[PDB]
Amino acid sequence: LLKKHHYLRPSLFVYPEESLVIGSSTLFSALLIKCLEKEVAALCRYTPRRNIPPYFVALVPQEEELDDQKIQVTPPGFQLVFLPFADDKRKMPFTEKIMATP
Amino acid sequence: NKAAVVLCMDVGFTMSNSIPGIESPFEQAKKVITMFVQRQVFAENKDEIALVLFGTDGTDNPLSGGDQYQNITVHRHLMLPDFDLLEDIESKIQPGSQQADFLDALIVSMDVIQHETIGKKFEKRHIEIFTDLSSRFSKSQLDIIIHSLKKCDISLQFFLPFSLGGITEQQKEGLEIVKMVMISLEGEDGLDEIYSFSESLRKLCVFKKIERHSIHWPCRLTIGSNLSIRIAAYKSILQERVKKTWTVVDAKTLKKEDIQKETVYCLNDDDETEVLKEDIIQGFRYGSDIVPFSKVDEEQMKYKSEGKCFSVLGFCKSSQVQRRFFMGNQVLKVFAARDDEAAAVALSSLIHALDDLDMVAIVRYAYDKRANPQVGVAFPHIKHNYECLVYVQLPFMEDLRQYMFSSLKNSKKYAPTEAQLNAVDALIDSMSLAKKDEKTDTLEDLFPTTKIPNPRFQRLFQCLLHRALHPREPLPPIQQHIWNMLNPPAEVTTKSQIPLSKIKTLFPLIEA
Amino acid sequence: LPKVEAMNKRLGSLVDEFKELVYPPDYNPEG
Amino acid sequence: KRALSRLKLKLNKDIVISVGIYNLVQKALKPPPIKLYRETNEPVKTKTRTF
Amino acid sequence: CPGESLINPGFKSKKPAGGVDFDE
DNA sequence: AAACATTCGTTCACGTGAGTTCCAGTACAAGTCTGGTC
DNA sequence: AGACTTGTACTGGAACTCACGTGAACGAATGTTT
Repeated sequence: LLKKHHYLRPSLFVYPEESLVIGSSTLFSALLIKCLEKEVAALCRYTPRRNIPPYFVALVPQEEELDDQKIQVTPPGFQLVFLPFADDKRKMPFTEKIMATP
Repeated sequence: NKAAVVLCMDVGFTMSNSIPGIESPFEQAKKVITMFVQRQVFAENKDEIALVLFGTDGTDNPLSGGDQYQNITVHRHLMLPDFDLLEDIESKIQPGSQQADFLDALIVSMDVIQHETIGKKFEKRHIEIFTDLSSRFSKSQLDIIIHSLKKCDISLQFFLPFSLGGITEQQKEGLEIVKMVMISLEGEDGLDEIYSFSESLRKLCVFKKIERHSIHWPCRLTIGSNLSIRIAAYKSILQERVKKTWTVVDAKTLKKEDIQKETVYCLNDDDETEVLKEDIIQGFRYGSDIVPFSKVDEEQMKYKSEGKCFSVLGFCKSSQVQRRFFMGNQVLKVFAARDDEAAAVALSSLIHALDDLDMVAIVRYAYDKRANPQVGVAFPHIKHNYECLVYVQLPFMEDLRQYMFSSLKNSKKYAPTEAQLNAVDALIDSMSLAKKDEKTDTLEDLFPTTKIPNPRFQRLFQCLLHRALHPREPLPPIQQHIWNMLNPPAEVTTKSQIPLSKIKTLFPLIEA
Repeated sequence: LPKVEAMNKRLGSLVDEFKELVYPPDYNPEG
Repeated sequence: KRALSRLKLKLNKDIVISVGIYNLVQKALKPPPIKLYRETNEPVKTKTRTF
Repeated sequence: CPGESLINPGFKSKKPAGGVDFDE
């Protein structure tokens, strides 16, 4: 249900800190594993700083990928993708469909 | 561009006599008209609105004649909406003690909208009716009314205190008359064009969205130096900001022209010498030193390119262009040139070939001469109605960050147990936001976030309205419906109550 | 910047055939 | 490597886990220009006021 | 670690940009 | 009736203020060191 | 007693990021002139 053409802002990376709340790493890993298994993304409401309107975002799990030399190219975590609002979309002019011969 | 709306209302005594719980039609009609005026005023679409009432004690209309055309008053004429209309609606409008024929109101409104529409290019003319249809009336002129409505191409809309469309015979006769009128004006589709007051309240509780118009961008998609297809690009998705900014005004006089902002430059010496704006230059930092670089020299040395370029650098498999690398703040939809069959055929051929081969086009995009060139990806988007290319910017070498993060699967101290994984699976299953349609055709979205209006504009408009009407009171709290629309259905929370408790029990979370 | 020379060399005559198939002998682009 | 922010993901009102937000793709901009005095080629301080 | 740049330790060495190179 | 100039909503670029994270510098407590004398 | 070393926390500043505001250019529509 996540449209590739529904792009609004560059995506961010979410990674457990394990410095303010202990035990968060285990829950994060479990969530990542289950989301990867079930092919789902966590919809959330995001507020970066104080006095900022919330934004609806989606967390897509990321699976660690290593090259032939065992060098990381895709860190494990969550990919934060922003979802556009109703006003963020613009109407398009109507155009008749012209087909092309094979 | 502009539309004329003549709001008809019934101000008779019939509505006042109603059960208090039913929220008698007077207050519902006032609320709906107030919300409509709020949406119109806070969304400047240059639409003219007038107000006509039938069933009032007084009589003021262009036509008087005999006993007919009486008890009808045109309170407002076609003009731009303003807060004075809201103020009049709040208190200036009060119930009467007479009865009137809504047919007379319709003829009065047609006369007004025909007489006052001269000299203005209005492409739409909607007449709304607000009545209980509980007033005795006679039908003797519907033929001419329908003829005039058809000739003038005037749309008609009705609102009644009931949903169907437990009533008296007069209400039934009124319902028959209105249904016949709608069937004659439009037909079967017009039957549903009668909206109850509550249903209208449901849809008019949210301010209209900010609707900006994207200007077409003409260019040529070039594959090499011999192939060129005329194309037009539009901005599909972008972040929307307020059209009107805050203007700083003097606190006492409340005037813009009483304040002037300016900047000055002074040296870093002890004496704090004054340096004029003509005695400074632009420079950059090169390590531990500073190298002057004037603006004219920078323009001379600036990178110069030919603007308005849409060139296909190459074609690459879709799997090699990841979504996480998308950059920029825009998405472009590229269609064929308007009124061009050859360009449309060429674009359709390219799109179909790309879709069949599962490929995308790495291209170079430049808005104009003074715009930095960009490297982006264009991919097909084929729909039953229309097909078009979708262009999104791609990163450069300098825009990539190479950060190394510790692995989680291989970590010994961060390995969840079977019970934790089972509990997380249960939590995910319970909090599903998509439902299968009886396992028959496809999925259905419980919480679509694309259709939710931005709450920022709603809050801004609400607070501006509250200050305008109540200059002395403080701002109000956030409306409950905004929070309701910003939260998922209660069913998800009800289902997830227990799995969350299990998650809390199993996971020993502690704050340090 | 696209490599116009390389693209032209690789596309020996494909562009001409595509133009004949699609564009009639009256259509003028960029005009 | 630097964290843009350190937030608290809240599954509920009593389950909260600390997470950090990073940017793996950021636009590259030219270093900000600086105003220089022509005569001595030394930095000049800028101030703004309203009246 | 293999591939580490010799100018800035702790950062992956970036392969030089090759632009577009058509395949056989 | 046709061509040219002006205007307006739109777009891009650049500049300035406020919030967050990481690091240099400072005042003072305490540990440690030391000299002289009976 | 006096003076130097280690540590300790705390303060402020540098740098990065975002949001908001200003300036300039421009394509299309409309009005005026020939």
